[PDB]
Amino acid sequence: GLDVIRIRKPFHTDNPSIQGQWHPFTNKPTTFRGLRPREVQ
Amino acid sequence: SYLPGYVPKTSLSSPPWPEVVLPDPVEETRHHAEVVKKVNEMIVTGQYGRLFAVVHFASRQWKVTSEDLILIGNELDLACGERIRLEKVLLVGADNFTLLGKPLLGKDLVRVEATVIEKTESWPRIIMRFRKRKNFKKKRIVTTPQTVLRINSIEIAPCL
Amino acid sequence: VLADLAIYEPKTFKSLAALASRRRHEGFAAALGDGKEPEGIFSRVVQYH
Amino acid sequence: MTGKELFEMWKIINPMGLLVEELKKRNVSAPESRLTRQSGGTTALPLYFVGLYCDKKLIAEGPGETVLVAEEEAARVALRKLYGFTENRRPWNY
Amino acid sequence: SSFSRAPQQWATFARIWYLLDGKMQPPGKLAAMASIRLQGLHKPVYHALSDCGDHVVIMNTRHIAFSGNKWEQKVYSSHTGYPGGFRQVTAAQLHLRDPVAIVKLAIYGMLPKNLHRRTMMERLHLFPDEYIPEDILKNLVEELPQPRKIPKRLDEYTQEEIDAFPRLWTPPEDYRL
Amino acid sequence: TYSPLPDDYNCNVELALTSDGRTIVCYHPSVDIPYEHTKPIPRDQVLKTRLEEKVEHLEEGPMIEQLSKMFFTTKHRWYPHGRYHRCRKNLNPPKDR
Amino acid sequence: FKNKTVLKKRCKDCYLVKRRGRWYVYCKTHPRHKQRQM
RNA sequence: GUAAAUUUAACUGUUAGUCCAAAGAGGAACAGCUCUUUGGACACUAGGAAAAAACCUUGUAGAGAGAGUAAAAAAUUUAACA
Ligand SMILES: [Mg+2]
Ligand SMILES: [Zn+2]
Repeated sequence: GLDVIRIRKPFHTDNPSIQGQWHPFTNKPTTFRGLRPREVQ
Repeated sequence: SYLPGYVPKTSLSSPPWPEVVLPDPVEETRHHAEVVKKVNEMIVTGQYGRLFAVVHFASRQWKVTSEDLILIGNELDLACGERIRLEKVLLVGADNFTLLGKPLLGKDLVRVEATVIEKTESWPRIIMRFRKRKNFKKKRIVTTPQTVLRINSIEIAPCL
Repeated sequence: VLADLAIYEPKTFKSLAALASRRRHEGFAAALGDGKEPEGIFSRVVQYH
Repeated sequence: MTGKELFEMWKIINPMGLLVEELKKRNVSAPESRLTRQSGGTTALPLYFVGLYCDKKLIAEGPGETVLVAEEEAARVALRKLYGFTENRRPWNY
Repeated sequence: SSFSRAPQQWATFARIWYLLDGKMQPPGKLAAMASIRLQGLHKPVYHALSDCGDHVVIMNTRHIAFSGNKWEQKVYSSHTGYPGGFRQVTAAQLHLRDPVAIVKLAIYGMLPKNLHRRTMMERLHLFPDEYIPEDILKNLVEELPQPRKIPKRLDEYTQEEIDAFPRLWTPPEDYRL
Repeated sequence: TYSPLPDDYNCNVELALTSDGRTIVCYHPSVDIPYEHTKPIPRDQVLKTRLEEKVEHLEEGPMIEQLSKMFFTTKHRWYPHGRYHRCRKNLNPPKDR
Repeated sequence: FKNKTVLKKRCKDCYLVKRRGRWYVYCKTHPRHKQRQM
């Protein structure tokens, strides 16, 4: 019964990621005590 | 005593990229057997959930999972609500492990199950050709047939 | 699907990148050796007939 | 039920309270919130990943625009992992 | 990841405050990697309509280095549109006037020529010396590696590599030098 | 002692090949953020503590330059739009997942 | 000085020096022999 | 190797032409000049040489959120002489 109109994105999943969607802090190493760059401590 | 072939350490007497030594083949094949056996016993016990697959189908590669929808741009000579098996599985993977075919995985190893749920047509596409000052003007309307498949299940078997 | 894996499956993409880099190191080792050494674990080609 | 999230279907108020009750009744030390990752912080669009740790071992992590909402999201992620409603769980068998 | 939808979206599309150093780096290499980071081309979720840029904080821009004779060869040309507004200053003169203008102009050149370029240049932050304002310092994440290698002048070679390097020629005993 | 990539940011990746050589088995368990790598969490006598509700009304120029300084944009994002674009905008957009 | 493309020594006292990126014929005893490469 | 050719019947329209490569002629061994000849392309599509008629790549038609390619990015820094 759905409209015969333009279908964007010719696939539809409700669980697109299983390992976790990429955020910037993926593939970034951690630092001792979480120090920022050029933190004087 | 300098070897006949020694170079002093200059800026470009040696390659910029670091030297890389590869592990010996015998130890590496034992390590491969250990890793494969580990992944196989994960498959046996069932320490996985929500598998995904990269499946070759209708000249395209679809990254499908379970309970999914895909839109094939041609008719598939199948009745609606019909359960079929997708076979050309380029990749299957879960959290913590993936399996890679070369280039196709084993049909004993992985099954994809799909269901024809809709046989439809596309929205009308316009083909218009126009060349100017030459009275050149042509219009056509096409409607490509389409098939909506629901990916039901992705099942793996312990065969590594 | 490579871009799809890059966005949504970062670990699978990291594994693919590691496999590609390991194949690069096998190619460099074979070109450097230039003889008849073993071809490498992942430089083997599955033949079809 | 297919495409929805656990706290989208079952509304809760204090995920941290529910989490500390669950850890107490399964004999786990009380979780500690720590700032695993942080970007911005002084700007109007900060990013905080807060991790919930137990006996120096990570049990959950959560993002947020502020520290408190990041901690709440980490508590919800802990509840999800402890209850088995994770996003990458095994799908229903039909 | 089992995040909720809004925190997951925020975590994916949030901005990062990258740090970059001048100090004998070439401004073109600085500008290339700064331009990639400002456009957001380093993200796999990149799209030109997604506003996925990041902040880049470049310091020590007063101590940049030109390869070759570019300090005297390279000319920056501008025109105040009054008849006679044609000004042409060398790179040395422009660096002596404004310590950040060269790096700013290089990044402005390498950014795409559309309407997003000014927004990207507002997210760019340049400082001529080691001093950074405190709020930007508390914002910073990931000092990126420098493109050059700082070729290490003669007097900071330690004695170990100095006498590890062999001697190439024997001189005559009667040469004055 | 060899790793194709550094093993400390996303997952501990191990590549393997099956005995027939026909498929490649990848094992990648996630890495967890260490506790030591984390950071601890950040922290009228006679009248009311009267709620400090001042809302100064800035005219358009100062308001837009303050917003631009806050969000690191230009002024053109904050300047308004006409009725033509306002009524062309779709107020019921399609929504997938 | 005289602007020349080919520089020629006209004395035994002339000398070719490369100054400010250009060749020059300088003669101390015969100053009419000063030539500037262009 | 290929599948077209001639004849028979019936007519229209084109018969104010551009550059490139080659052999020439006129002119200045000028012209985005003029004149012939051989051959391309253009007056039909697309990609490239920045924009682009004529240079290079490529032609037979549609849908695709697949893939292998063709042509395709200029390199150079020079004067001591007993
Ligand atoms: Mg002509
Ligand atoms: Zn002289």
